[PDB]
Amino acid sequence: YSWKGLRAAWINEAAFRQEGVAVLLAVVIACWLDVDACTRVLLISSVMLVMIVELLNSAIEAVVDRIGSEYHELSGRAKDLGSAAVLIAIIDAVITWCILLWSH
Amino acid sequence: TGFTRIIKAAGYSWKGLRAAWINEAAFRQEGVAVLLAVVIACWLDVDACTRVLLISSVMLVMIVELLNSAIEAVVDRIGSEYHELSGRAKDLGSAAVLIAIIDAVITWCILLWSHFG
Amino acid sequence: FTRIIKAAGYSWKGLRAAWINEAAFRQEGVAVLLAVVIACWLDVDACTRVLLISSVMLVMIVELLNSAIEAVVDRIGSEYHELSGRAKDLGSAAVLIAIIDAVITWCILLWSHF
Ligand SMILES: CCCCCCCC/C=C\CCCCCCCC(=O)OC[C@H](O)CO
Repeated sequence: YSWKGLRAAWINEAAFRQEGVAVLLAVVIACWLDVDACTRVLLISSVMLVMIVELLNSAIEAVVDRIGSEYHELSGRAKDLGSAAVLIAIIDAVITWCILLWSH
Repeated sequence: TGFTRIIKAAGYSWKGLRAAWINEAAFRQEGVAVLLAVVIACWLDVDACTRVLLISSVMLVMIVELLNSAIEAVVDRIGSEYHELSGRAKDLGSAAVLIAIIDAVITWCILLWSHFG
Repeated sequence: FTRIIKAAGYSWKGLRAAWINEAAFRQEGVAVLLAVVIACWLDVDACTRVLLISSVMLVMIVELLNSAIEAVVDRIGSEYHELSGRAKDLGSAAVLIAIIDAVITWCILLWSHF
C-alpha cells in the first residue's frame, strides 16, 4: 500500500515528479543555510505538505476514473476540487518560504 | 508540453475554488474566518516562524475542506448509481476538517498566549 | 448555530467510527496525547511546541481523509467486483509522508533543543 502508491505517482505524473525533486531539494536547502530548528522544519513541512496533498488528489482522480466513463458534472467537480486543494498547498508553501527567506 | 500543463491544471484549480465557494457553504464561512486570520497574522508584530505558523495553520483548514468537498463530490456522484448510502466516508471527511480547525485553534492560542503576556 | 451542531456531530460520528474500526488510528490518537504532554513538559518555545503537535495532528488529519477514501472504494469494489487498489495505495503513501514529516520535525527540533 505505502510504497506501491509512491512509485505509481512518480512514474505517471510530473506534478508529483516536480514536487518530488522539490522535496529533496527543499530539505537540502534547509540544512545548508544556518537557520534555527523551527525555520528548518517549516521549510520542509511546507514542501512535503504539497506532496501529501498531491498524493491525496491523485487518489481522488483514481476513484473518479474507476466509477464510470460518463462526463458527469459531479465527478468533474471532484477532480477540480482536489486540484484546488493542491494549489493552496503550493500557494501556502510558496508564501511560507518567501516570508521566512526574506530575512536572508 | 510541460509548460502547457502548468496553465491546464491552473484552470482546473481555479475552477475548483469557484466551485467550492459557490456550492459548499462551510467553505464560504471558514474562508471568511481564514482570510481574516491571515491578514491579522500579516500585520501582527511577530517573528517569521510565528507568522508562518499562524497563516499555515488556518491555510491547512482550507486545504482539508477542499479535499472533503472533493470526497463528498465522489460520494454524491456514486449516489446516482447506488441507492443506499452509509455516509461513513462523509463523516470521516468532516472529522478531518474538525481536527484541522482544532489544530488551527490550538496553534493560535499557544502562539498568542506565549507572545502575549 | 442552526446547522453547525449537526456538522460537528457528523465529525464526532466519524472520529468515533475511526477509533473503533481502525486500530491504526488508535495508535495515532495516543501519539497526539503524547506530543501534547511531551511538548508541555519539555521547556521549549511556542514555535517548537506547535510544530511538535501540528505534525502529529497532520498525520491524524491525513489518516482520516485516507480512511474516507478507502471507505469510498470499499463501497465501489464490493458491488462492481472490480478490485484495483490504485486509490488505497496513493492514499497510504500520503499518510507515510505525514509520518516522515513528523519524525523529521521531531528530530530537527529536539536535536537543536538538546
Ligand atoms: C521553494 C518553495 C516553493 C516551491 C515548493 C512548494 C510548491 C511545490 C513545488 C513546485 C511547484 C511546481 C510543481 C507543480 C506544478 C503544478 C502541478 C499541478 O498543477 O498538478 C495538478 C493539480 O494541481 C494537482 O493534482
